[PDB]
Amino acid sequence: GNFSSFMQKEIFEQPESVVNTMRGRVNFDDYTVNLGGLKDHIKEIQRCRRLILIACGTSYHAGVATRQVLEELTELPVMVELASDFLDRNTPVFRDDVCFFLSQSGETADTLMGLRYCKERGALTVGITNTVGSSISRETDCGVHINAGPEIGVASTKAYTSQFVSLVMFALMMCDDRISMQERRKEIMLGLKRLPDLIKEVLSMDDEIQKLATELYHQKSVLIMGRGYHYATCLEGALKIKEITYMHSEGILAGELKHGPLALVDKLMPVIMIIMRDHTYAKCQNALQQVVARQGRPVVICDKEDTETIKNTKRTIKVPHSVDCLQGILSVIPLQLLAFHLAVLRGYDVD
Amino acid sequence: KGNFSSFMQKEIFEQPESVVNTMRGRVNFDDYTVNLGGLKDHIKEIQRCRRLILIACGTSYHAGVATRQVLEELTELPVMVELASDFLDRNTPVFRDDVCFFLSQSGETADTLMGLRYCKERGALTVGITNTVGSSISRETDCGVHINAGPEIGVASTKAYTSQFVSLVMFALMMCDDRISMQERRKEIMLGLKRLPDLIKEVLSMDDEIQKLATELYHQKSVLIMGRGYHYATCLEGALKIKEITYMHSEGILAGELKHGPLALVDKLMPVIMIIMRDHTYAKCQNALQQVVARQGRPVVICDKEDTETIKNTKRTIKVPHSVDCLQGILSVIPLQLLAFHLAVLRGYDVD
Ligand SMILES: O=C(CO)[C@@H](O)[C@H](O)[C@H](O)COP(=O)(O)O
Ligand SMILES: O=C(CO)[C@@H](O)[C@H](O)[C@H](O)COP(=O)(O)O
Repeated sequence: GNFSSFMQKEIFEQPESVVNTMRGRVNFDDYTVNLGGLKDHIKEIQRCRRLILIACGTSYHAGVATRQVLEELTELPVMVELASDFLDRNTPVFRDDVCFFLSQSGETADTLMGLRYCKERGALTVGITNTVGSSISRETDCGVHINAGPEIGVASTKAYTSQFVSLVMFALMMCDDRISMQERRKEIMLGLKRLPDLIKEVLSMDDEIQKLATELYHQKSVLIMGRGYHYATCLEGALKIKEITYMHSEGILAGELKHGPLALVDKLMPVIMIIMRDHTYAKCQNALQQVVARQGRPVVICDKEDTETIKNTKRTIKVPHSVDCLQGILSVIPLQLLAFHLAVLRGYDVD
Repeated sequence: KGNFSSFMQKEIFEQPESVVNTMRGRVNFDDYTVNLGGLKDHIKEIQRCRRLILIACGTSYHAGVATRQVLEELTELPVMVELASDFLDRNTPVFRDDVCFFLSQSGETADTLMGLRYCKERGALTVGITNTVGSSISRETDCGVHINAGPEIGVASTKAYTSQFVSLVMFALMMCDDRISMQERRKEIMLGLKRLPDLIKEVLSMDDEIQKLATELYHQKSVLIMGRGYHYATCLEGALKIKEITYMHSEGILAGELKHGPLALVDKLMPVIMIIMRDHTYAKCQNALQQVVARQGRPVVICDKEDTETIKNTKRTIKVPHSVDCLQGILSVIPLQLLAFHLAVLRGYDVD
């Protein structure tokens, strides 16, 4: 290791781990995706009727991050479940379900108990893990190794974005026979090529993320607001800032703001809004104005080329542009960096 | 409001009557049957559907979370509960054999209404659970249930939430009325529904105890409300109540997700309310209480009044009467409704 913290290293490693996940799998010449661990099951999975993503903590947030593109490209119901809640409810599961179990370690008890429950119902089980030979990796019918390398830190960082990328790769396989989605998977794979270079462009803003931490050093709460593709971003951002900085960070769905949580907004409540260039732009802007009109001052994580938000907002963490279903990868990096720097400022052991 | 200053307070205290009104002409406690006459032109088709989708905003979404489990149990169907804004953002796949419920006090909430029109275009059977006769959601659905809570004049939903809760329970009871193996389960639930109004009066009797808890808490900036299973909705709804009218930074936390990051926020200084009721998640909840006290947290525990071990081993507890596990969520949310109110009065705001 070269850096101070394991977490810190693992964060800056992301332009390399992403490439490792796509290694011997993606091909940018002939637009083919191929996930070896699923090559014996991919046709049976393609005939299934629902996808269930079961996980705890940040591995659950990755499901949330890729729910939408999975629905769009499989045209199947996609259900994302927190493993503890899944087991408490005795969730209905059937033989034509494909159940995914996302777990970095492959040993989290609830996610594994969920695997056994699903297997007993006769569902097709799929592992998205980072630990070869782990319990979740062995006991599932098939699976994918995200290949992000070892993770020794307490907060997941590279594991999250590589869980992300692999689920997007799975989505690209599922829709490979459909004529109408040929262009759509082209633009997604172009973005997967540009991804590591653009992740490095985000790592360039460590300066601005370091000094944003010092302003929020004394603060006790921070509301992270996000829509659609970035609901996961805000949930995951809020979870890091909880876990390692011990500040009350809560992710809030932007569309739910007017239904109650808006009350929390005043001049003294710091807000981080994720307003990016996708189909929900106008609605994210309505959420901004609702916050401003309540006298809040939001640090907006926005697009680099979004002129009417860079000038119109005091603090902006400008992020490079990618295709809508990949932006979640880029826009979460500033928040995992902010979680690290606040932890340092308060004099805590990130590891 | 006869004696009350607040509409919200009046409406919370109205809940022993509004629950009766919700069940009037639907639950028969003389022969223990359930019928929702607003559905009878579609009930055959609904009974043959292959998935329920609940679509709503805010506390109406919470009413969905609060009833997801008994709906899965009694229907044996997948039940997916969706926040309406995010439902539209994703173009969620919907099919002709889906039954889509639209939970809305007002019956006009824009996202919930657009979710309705989206589901119709795809051929799903649509059902309105509203508190407003002749509203858009009531008119545009194929069938409906009016929850009969009465006008809600407060800004925060109280009686409507719990009426929506009972409504969805009634629907669940109806869906399993032909299963021999479930007759005792549903007789249990209906006995619970019949006792429920008096058990709310007993909860409302702790208005004093809840007042004095608010005096100890109202200076605080944050409070974590933790709970599991049936009471996950209780903690999300209580967290939204405390946000909406007190402006305190409350947040609902799934008890089973504590050990995955949120537990690091717990110490001597962070207020915590845990929900520990006598149901199948008891041991899992106690585990959650052990790791909160192990990190120096001194939580207020909402619990069963005859749970002698939680009452003795914790200083401040709110002692709630026991009912059926799938109804308990009605009793355990009320103290949080009242706390939100007394917490807000102490600070001094115009609750309505
Ligand atoms: O990493 C974090 C938070 O930074 C945890 O929330 C884990 O994501 C969770 O404990 C599941 O762990 P795995 O099941 O993925 O090993
Ligand atoms: O009352 C509250 C919170 O106490 C609101 O969150 C409403 O539940 C929401 O705005 C949806 O309203 P309806 O669609 O239920 O009318």
